[PDB]
Amino acid sequence: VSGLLMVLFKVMTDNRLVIVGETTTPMSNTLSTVVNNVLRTTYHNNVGVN
Amino acid sequence: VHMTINERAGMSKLVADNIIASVIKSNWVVDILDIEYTAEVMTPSEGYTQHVDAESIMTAPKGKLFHLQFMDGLLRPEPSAFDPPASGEDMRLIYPLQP
Amino acid sequence: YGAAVVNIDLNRDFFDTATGIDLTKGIPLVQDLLVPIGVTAGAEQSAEY
Amino acid sequence: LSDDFKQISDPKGYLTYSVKYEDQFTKKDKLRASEADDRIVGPTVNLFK
Amino acid sequence: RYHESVLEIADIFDQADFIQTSDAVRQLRALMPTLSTSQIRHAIERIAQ
Repeated sequence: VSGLLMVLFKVMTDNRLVIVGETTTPMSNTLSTVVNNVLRTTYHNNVGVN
Repeated sequence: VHMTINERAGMSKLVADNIIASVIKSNWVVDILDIEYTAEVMTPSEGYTQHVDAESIMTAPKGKLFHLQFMDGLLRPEPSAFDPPASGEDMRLIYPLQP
Repeated sequence: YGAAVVNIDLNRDFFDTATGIDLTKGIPLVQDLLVPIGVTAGAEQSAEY
Repeated sequence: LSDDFKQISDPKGYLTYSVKYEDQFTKKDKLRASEADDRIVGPTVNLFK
Repeated sequence: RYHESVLEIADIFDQADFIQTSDAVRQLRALMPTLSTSQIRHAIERIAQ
């Protein structure tokens, strides 16, 4: 219960404000078409998993 | 099988080696449209200065310019009448799709 | 006599290295013109043409 | 007038994937495609290897 | 059942004074990757350099 509370508090006080990070803009010809269909010009260098 | 490969991008090394094996054994014809390339046209005396293994053709990144070389064998003088017969056979894998 | 092949390439002397152009492979090429942003462009990129 | 926000660049989620591999079937060695597509597809490919 | 094709502006207009180019520019643009605006700026700075 204490853990759910600290999660809730840590979310209630998540005063983060995203600024644009390092971001690639790959030349389109280098990307396999399946990736090109997904990508929209730029993307963060720190693409996460998905 | 006239297999057309529009894009090699996700293709596994296993599958690529296997497709090449099918080209050699089942006599597949595998057109590969992904590749962009330049073509120096060699003359028989200058030989083939550069080389391209099938592995590299199946695994080179898209958007890189491949530099293939193609011999014009037209200026190859006839063999001496007394040269020993060739028991073997010269072969070839890479061809252009276009002039 | 004995000329294997005659070609009609672009004049490398005119489109010099001063223009950033290479012509060793038959096509014109120019580096760092059309490039990815945030990463180094790969070598021998087709976009160079 | 206020220090209301902590500015940050590459935000981390509350959730995240976790994955236990079967060591017998996993090649610990990294997978990779072309540099272009490994830049994107990459970490996803390695997580769900 | 159609046939897509480029059609030069000169074939439509009769006034030559306002027609500077041809099909060839469109064909060249068809050769180009789609460019993000920063890539366009990069190209312009390159040519300038």
